Amino acid sequence: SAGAGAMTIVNRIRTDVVNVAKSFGAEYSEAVIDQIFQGFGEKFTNTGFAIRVQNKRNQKVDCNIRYGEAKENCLAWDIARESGLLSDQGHPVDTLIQEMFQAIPAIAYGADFDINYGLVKIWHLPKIVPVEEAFKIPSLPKSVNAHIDFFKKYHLDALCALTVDYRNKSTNLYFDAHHPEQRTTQFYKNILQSQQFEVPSDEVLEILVNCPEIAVTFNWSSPGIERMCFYTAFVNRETVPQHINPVLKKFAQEAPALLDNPGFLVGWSFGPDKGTYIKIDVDYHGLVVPSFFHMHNLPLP
Ligand SMILES: CC(C)=CCSP(=O)(O)OP(=O)(O)O
Repeated sequence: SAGAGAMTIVNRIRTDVVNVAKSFGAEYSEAVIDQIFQGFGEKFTNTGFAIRVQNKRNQKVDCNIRYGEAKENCLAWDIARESGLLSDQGHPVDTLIQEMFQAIPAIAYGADFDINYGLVKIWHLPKIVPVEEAFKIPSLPKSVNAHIDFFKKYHLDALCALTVDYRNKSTNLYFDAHHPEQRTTQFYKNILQSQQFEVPSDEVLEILVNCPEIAVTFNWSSPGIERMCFYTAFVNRETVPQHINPVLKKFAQEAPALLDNPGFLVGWSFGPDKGTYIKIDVDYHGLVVPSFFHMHNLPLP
């Protein structure tokens, strides 16, 4: 029963994470997994936890695990620091999450882990605030401020989260996609073509019009948007658009959850052409999807 029968919730989680990774051919490191769970296993059992797979072009599927909780302080940072998961790089990322929590009150935070790497991100979730609140933050890439006109033009006025990617050396600003123009396929064409990104099929455009959340990625090495992502939730296995892509089908049908019918969150990423790929998270305990609708002032579907 090393991995079966009666077991703690945390051990069930670990076993499920490894099974997913093996099934999708994701790489992982046993030492990294152990290191993550020593620090964070208890959080994973009691809060909004998700397992993600994503399929970047010309590489293996990546398997991530992640959680969030409604605490005002960035509890992940002290945990990751003591676990040895978060070393200073001599870089703006090093102080960025601390600056985010200083500059804007959080109502929640989270952390994200690639099981082949360690801690990849920490999230800051304020209440929805004007995007200009982010310009207070010292270490934000200069590109962010430079996109003020872009944000206004595409109704990216309502900031709903921030993140720091320690691995990629980037930061995402997340927006509440409230504006009725964001219910039209033309919006998505236009925002993508504004950055010279790949425009997806009409089929996919028709899915994007339900997107409540738009992420925009910025970095310190270039003046432009690195990639953007449109997030859409589905309240059960069957409603995921399994026909769009085999990873969506397989994950929807096979992803483990401790709850008997989980929902999913799908991110549709686009970049130059790479940055164009799909991310899918299983709502392992069933907390994440309701919370996603609630945070965007949407009734649950
Ligand atoms: C759970 C929600 C609504 C957003 C999470 S941010 P993310 O993991 O998709 O960020 P990246 O893929 O690292 O850009």
